[PDB]
Amino acid sequence: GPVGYGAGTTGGGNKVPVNVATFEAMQSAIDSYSGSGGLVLNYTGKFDFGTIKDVCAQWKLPAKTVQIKNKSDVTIKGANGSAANFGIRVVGNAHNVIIQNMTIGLLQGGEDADSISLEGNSSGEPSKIWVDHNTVFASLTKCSGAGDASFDGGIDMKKGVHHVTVSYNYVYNYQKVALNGYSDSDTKNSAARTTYHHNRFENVESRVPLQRFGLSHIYNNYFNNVTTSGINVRMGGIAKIESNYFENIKNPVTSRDSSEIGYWDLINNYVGSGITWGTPDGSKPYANATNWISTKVFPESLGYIYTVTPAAQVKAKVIATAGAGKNLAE
Repeated sequence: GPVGYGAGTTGGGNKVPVNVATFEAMQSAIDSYSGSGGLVLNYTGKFDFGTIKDVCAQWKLPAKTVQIKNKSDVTIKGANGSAANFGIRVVGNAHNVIIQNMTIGLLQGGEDADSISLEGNSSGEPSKIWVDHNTVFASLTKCSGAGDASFDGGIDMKKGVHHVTVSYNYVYNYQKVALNGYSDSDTKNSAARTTYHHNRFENVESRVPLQRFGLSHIYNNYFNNVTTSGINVRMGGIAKIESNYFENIKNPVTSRDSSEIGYWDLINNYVGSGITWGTPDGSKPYANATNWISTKVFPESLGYIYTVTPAAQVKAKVIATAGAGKNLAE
């Protein structure tokens, strides 16, 4: 089961899985679903990524995105060996959702190419979400004419999504990994309570995660080849950053580019070789955790039980367990 703020999430539970071979079949099954009681989707499609001969063709094309909107008690689970060239969106009054064992790569849509997106709106805010053992990848290439958006977000949430565990995911060859709060005006995101643990972040650029407002617990994650910035805490957000494994990373723990800074509680982090630091371009206030000193104590009890992997062992543990196709190993 899920550990952290997403604890108790069961999704569709023990319901007999509905086999869905395609993007369209998955959507149809969601559309037909009453909205509560339980739905389990077994995704069996095997997208061949070799069919994409030009990484820069993607941003120009419309997005392919499955929507779970105002529906609850849903499991989306990739079968072993399954692969998707479509993203997933959970929006509005939608609760108790599991997204697990999906391999999501090289999505169409550019700025609209969101891999896993959780979003509150005027109808409500998603809660009790478990994003677990997924593999998410794209390209670091900056395509001609695409602006800043050859691809979009990896594992994102905004507008007050709360009580979420993001665990054992593998995100690689990806520019913008994880958004948490979409802008400095996203004040509803003060309700965000997110646990990021045992994730593998490798050959990525930034937003690992980008946190605006709320509280987070970021523990037992492995960072390698993160080239712009790592954990970016902003807008009064506080992150408990515990027993992670950092190496070959620029600005691993920082606060930058918001009108107001965010804070961190640092304990037992493994700091390896290849740590670099930089000063952000602009006028806004910033902070770099150059000496790994805490800027705020985590203001409240987490309210859950968790087992920490010894920090030095995190690299090996995460490599062994993170991502899809790992039989959900922990």
